[PDB]
Amino acid sequence: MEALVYTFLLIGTLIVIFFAIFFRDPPRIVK
Amino acid sequence: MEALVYTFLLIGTLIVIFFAIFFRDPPRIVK
Amino acid sequence: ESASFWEQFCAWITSTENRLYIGWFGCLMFPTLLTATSAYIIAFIAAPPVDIDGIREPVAGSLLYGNNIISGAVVPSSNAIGVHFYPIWEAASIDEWLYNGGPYQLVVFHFFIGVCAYIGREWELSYRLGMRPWICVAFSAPVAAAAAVFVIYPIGQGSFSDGMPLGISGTFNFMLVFQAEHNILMHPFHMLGVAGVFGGSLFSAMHGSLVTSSLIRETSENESLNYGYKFGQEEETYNIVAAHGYFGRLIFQYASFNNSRALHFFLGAWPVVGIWFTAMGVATMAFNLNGFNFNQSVVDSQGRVINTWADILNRSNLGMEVMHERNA
Amino acid sequence: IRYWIIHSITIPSLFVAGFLFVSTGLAYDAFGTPRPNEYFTQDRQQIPLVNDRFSAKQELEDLTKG
Amino acid sequence: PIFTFRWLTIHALAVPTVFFLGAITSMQFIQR
Amino acid sequence: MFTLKILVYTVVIFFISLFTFGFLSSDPSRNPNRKD
Amino acid sequence: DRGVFDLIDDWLKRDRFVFVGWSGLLLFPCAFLAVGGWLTGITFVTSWYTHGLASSFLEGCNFLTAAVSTPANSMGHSLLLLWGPEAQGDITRWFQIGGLWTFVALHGSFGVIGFCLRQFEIARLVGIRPYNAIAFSGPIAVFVTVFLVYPLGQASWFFAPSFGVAAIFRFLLFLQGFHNWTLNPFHMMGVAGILGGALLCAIHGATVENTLFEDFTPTQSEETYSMVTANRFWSQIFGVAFSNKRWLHFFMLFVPVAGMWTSSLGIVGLALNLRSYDFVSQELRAAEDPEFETFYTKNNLLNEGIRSWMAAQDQPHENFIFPEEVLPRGNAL
Amino acid sequence: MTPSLSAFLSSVILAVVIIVIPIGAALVFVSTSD
Amino acid sequence: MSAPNPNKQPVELNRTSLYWGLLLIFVLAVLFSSYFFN
Amino acid sequence: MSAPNPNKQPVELNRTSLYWGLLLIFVLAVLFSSYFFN
Amino acid sequence: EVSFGAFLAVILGLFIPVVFLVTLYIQSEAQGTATNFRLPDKAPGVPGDRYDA
Amino acid sequence: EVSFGAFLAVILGLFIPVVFLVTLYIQSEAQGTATNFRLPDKAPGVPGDRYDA
Amino acid sequence: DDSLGFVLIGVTAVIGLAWAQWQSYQDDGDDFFDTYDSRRAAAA
Amino acid sequence: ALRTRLGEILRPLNAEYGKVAPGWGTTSVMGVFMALFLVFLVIILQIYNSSIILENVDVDWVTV
Ligand SMILES: C=Cc1c(C)c2cc3nc(c4c5[nH]c(cc6nc(cc1[nH]2)C(C)=C6CC)c(C)c5C(=O)[C@@H]4C(=O)OC)[C@@H](CCC(=O)OC/C=C(\C)CCC[C@H](C)CCC[C@H](C)CCCC(C)C)[C@@H]3C
Ligand SMILES: CC(C)=CCC/C(C)=C/CC/C(C)=C/CC/C(C)=C/CC/C(C)=C/CC/C(C)=C/CC/C(C)=C/CC/C(C)=C/CC/C(C)=C/CC1=CC(=O)C(C)=C(C)C1=O
Ligand SMILES: CCCCCCCCCCCCCCCC(=O)OC[C@H](COP(=O)(O)OC[C@@H](O)CO)OC(=O)CCCCCCCCCCCCCCC
Ligand SMILES: CC1=C(/C=C/C(C)=C/C=C/C(C)=C/C=C/C=C(C)/C=C/C=C(C)/C=C/C2=C(C)CCCC2(C)C)C(C)(C)CCC1
Ligand SMILES: [Fe+2]
Repeated sequence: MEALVYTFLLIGTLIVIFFAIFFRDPPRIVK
Repeated sequence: MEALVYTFLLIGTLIVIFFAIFFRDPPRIVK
Repeated sequence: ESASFWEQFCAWITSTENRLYIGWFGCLMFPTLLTATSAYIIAFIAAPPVDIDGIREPVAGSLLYGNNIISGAVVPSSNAIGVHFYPIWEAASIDEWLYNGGPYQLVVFHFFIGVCAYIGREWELSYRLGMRPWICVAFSAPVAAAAAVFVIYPIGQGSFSDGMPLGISGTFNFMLVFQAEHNILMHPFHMLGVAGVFGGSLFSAMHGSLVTSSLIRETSENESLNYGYKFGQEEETYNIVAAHGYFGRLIFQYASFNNSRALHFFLGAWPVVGIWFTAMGVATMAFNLNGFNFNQSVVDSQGRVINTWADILNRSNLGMEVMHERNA
Repeated sequence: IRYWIIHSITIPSLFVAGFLFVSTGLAYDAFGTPRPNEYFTQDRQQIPLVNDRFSAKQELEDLTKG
Repeated sequence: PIFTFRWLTIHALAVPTVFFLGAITSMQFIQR
Repeated sequence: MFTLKILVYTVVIFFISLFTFGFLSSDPSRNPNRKD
Repeated sequence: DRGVFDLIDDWLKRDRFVFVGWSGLLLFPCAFLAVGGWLTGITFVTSWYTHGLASSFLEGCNFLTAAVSTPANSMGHSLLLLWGPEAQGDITRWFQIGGLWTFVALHGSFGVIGFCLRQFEIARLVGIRPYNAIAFSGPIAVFVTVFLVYPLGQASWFFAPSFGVAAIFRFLLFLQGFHNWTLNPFHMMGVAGILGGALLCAIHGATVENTLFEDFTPTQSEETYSMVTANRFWSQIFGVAFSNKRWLHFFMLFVPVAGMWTSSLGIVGLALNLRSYDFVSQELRAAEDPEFETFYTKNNLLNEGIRSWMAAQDQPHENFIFPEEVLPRGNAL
Repeated sequence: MTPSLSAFLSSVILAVVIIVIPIGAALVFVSTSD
Repeated sequence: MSAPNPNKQPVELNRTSLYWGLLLIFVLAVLFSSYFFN
Repeated sequence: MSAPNPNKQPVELNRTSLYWGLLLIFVLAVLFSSYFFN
Repeated sequence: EVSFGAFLAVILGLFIPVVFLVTLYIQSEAQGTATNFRLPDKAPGVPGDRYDA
Repeated sequence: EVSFGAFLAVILGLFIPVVFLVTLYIQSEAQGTATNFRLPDKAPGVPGDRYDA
Repeated sequence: DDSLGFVLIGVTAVIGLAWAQWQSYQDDGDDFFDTYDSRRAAAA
Repeated sequence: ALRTRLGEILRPLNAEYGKVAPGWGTTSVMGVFMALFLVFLVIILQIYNSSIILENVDVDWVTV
């Protein structure tokens, strides 16, 4: 049960990292 | 701790009822 | 007249329009780092215990075999292997490969190739963007430290079992055993490394507080001040003369790094040189060039030894050493 | 130049004063630091440690005597 | 002699430093 | 297994040759300050 | 200006070779005494009667091994005043019982209070926000917890760190062996902040130097490096990049300072021996199953080796006569 | 009046007499002079 | 194509619907907690 | 007095701050889960 | 015999839909559509005026 | 022995702040304030213009 | 395959012919006097 | 603003906003009380610390 929680936490962290990289706020240069 | 969960659920239901009565959407008559 | 396939491939590889720059160094970096990442995740979640000591007493390192995230590790290769090349095809079975610590060798070699290619990729993107190419030199210091901790210390000690385990508690175990065997705390290069890391944190907090202190008012009340800076603006976002005057009055009349160029060079240079020196200290201690030995340095008139703090440190080192040398 | 000629005499005077403070053994008596011949005595072969708080002054005197 | 701050402050550091430096030099000639 | 060794060898040589022939494909020209 | 307070205020804030201010009345004597007291201790004062150690230049120590050692364990948490009931005005007995340690620690405590007040005072004089004072609260929290709060929870001042290089090295291995301080999650957050602060110092200094504009004049209204180029570089190298200069510099403040504050909370727990020593489920598993072994269980064996082999000499006030059979060994395990 | 109490009273008197008062008098003198 | 999607629509939940949902979830938890626990 | 309060202010959280918060909470859970479970 | 899985069923079976309803209402308040005492949509994506207005 | 209260500490210690951050971001998107690439407020309660119009 | 050198030879040949096809329409026969060659014949 | 029965009662207690004593006021008396408080706090700290040992005061657990 504990190993399932550890795996879920690590995979969720990697999912958050993936979303922070590829679905980030697009940088716009001020005009 | 089962009775604690039962009490928490019942008190939360009563809190929801209180908020639904006194913090409801105020009815406005259309003009 | 049609473009060759190699021309399109070279145009796509070195394209600056990709979300992540690939480059020719990335052609080595991405498959090696993705190989080591998946292998590390699989070996961390589920892997049978590795007989690291070589005497049929295995060490569990995976989550499925009863340890948590803190105690979980990819255990180093077996002492029977030493510095022998141990790929997955040179083992009789997958069970024997996992029993001898093969995942450690696979992950470590792919990771080392990946970080060297990461250095090259940083240079490559700096070249395609038309900027100065010395960020890779700054990244060469943690890469040197990782090389000394994963490859070079096993080379000097003659076994990949002496490399740092790929885990948290394994890292602490490596630190304790290294202190017991080499007295890294009394090594001048580790002192330079601690000075570099402590000073880098000091200078980072100092520079950040100095810039944050003198931000020019551009937002309304209780609004976040970060909206006062516009991405791509030309004007300075903070009052440099006010921060310089504060730093000058803080220690002595003229001490502010008035030129921001040398200030930022100092910021980039201090922890990089410190980490370089601590990496070279760890690498030189692999060949038994240990730290300072100030043992029994104070004696009385009759020859009796008066202990110092180095003697208490030596007693701690001796305790760790006798608990590590399992039937030497 | 007037302050240089007085620094030419006071700096050697202060350096000599520090030199003689150690070479005459006055530093050992002032700070309680034992000389190399008095770390241990004939009647005390063990490390002299203070075991009581409020009798520390007396305990040090009845142990460092001689 | 007496400046407002400077003379007292720099002599508060220079006077013990030279005295200590003479004391450190004398320690190098102690045989133990 | 020999087949796994063959596949790993050809994958490694493929990526290394990609790196090598890519850096031979007039790499210093691929910079924004290129003189036309 | 108007009254006698105003002339003193004007004189203290006058632009001279070193700023004094009102905080200088507390900072300058306390900091000079703490540093001067430390230099006195490492040169002349011994630790023979408190620790059974030689720790001064007079006894043959070098800069790495000299220290101002902590008071004797019999002193307890006494303030060890020179006029106190322990020394009774005798400065020689005061040096021998470790009163110089409490001198350096207490005057150093009011020294760092005066320096943080100095940061507040100059920020108000110049007219900037007091973020350097908030950033210095990190080192204040580390100094207060390690040198004051940790011995105050322990038996005496004896178990505090001694003001020395090798003495600090003992304190690192002492807290590892006795508290398993590396396994504490608060120290881990501290390592992340301190190593992250060194990373942020290195990566920001290299980025500014390498995204520089082809032209630092002190009165430069324009920025000297390209933030757009720097953002583009790290977005393609690392995946994410800074785009706000103000957020980038608050982050350079936040990461090392939060590391100091997180590790200080764990030291407070270590003062009361509320340590993260063991994982109970892993300790119970290794007890029933001797074949079970992880890197955490191997570390607890090294902690036992640290404790039993140093305790005889690290804590000489207690006798601690340990025969060779009870001394833990990997050989006879 | 125990010796520790007398020592504390002497310490308070001493601190006021040779630390607080001389520094305050010097500050007043240099503030009116300058 | 990464054009602005014209089918994007805002989502609405008034306070009455929020109260109805909260009451439904709390009452369902009250009803099913005894059965889950046993 | 059941009047429109002038001190009411909108609250913002941009996507970068959301990602920082999610990373902080997930990493804190990863770090402290082993200690809570044992 | 406190059933560990049953506690999560009660807690998460209550927390997750309550969270979803609360999140939906709060963003509805930000858009000005969290009341039923308002006119139908003037245009696509444009809520009508409230009855009090 | 699975520590029952430890499971709730990990779950609720992760779920509740994640919920709070997600709810704050979603209502921020409804108000058009969920981007840092916009100008500061032109008026109290009126968010500034985005950098790309 | 059998002696493991055919895997080496075969793969660098395949990528080598792709590189040679790109190299064929490069007008690099003339020698330049510069720090680096800025001439790259991009067909499309 | 709403006027209530309790609000009218408490109205003179909140009716002196910004009222100050001119100049330094009673700051000299306040500094004396601060100095006496500092000495008092040091006394009870040193009694607890056993740096001041009184005549019939023993800092240890007492009976009854
Ligand atoms: C071991 C590491 C370490 C040291 C030595 C150190 C030292 C210093 N940092 C300062 C500042 C800072 N440090 C900061 C952040 C950080 N500092 C860090 C780590 C360190 N910082 C870290 C990790 C951070 C990140 C959060 C900031 C934000 C500042 C400043 O603003 C300030 C500055 O201006 O720097 C430019 C200066 C304080 C000057 C002062 O108080 O004078 C007055 C002198 C006093 C108070 C005497 C202190 C007496 C001490 C407490 C006890 C005695 C110690 C002995 C004299 C020496 C003992 C040595 C042995 C232990 C080996 C000083 C140069
Ligand atoms: C199966 C699996 C996955 C197994 C893995 C098992 C395992 C080992 C799990 C790991 C667990 C884990 C993550 C442990 C860590 C836990 C831990 C200690 C957490 C710390 C938590 C915490 C609250 C600490 C407090 C201290 C603190 C705030 C630290 C934060 C550190 C931190 C994030 C620092 C930043 C690091 C970093 C890489 C920054 C680079 C930023 C960057 C891109 C700048 C580049 C840049 C520079 C410029 O100059 C300019 C101009 C621009 C424009 C620009 O861009
Ligand atoms: C990982 C998996 C995640 C799963 C999460 C699950 C989320 C599911 C939650 C949705 C269900 C709840 C939403 C209800 C929210 C809701 O009900 O809103 C009331 C809603 C109002 O309709 P309108 O079209 O007026 O609403 C306009 C909008 O404001 C609605 O969004 O009407 C309905 O949705 C029709 C169904 C009536 C249903 C009436 C149910 C009441 C039953 C009585 C309650 C019990 C009391 C018993 C006493 C004996
Ligand atoms: C404690 C006490 C006190 C106080 C005192 C004091 C205050 C002192 C001072 C002291 C001092 C103040 C001292 C000083 C010293 C110094 C020194 C000792 C120095 C040295 C130096 C050197 C050694 C150098 C080196 C170097 C470097 C670092 C770098 C470069 C190179 C060179 C080599 C140059 C009193 C009286 C109150 C009483 C009580 C007790
Ligand atoms: Fe900067």
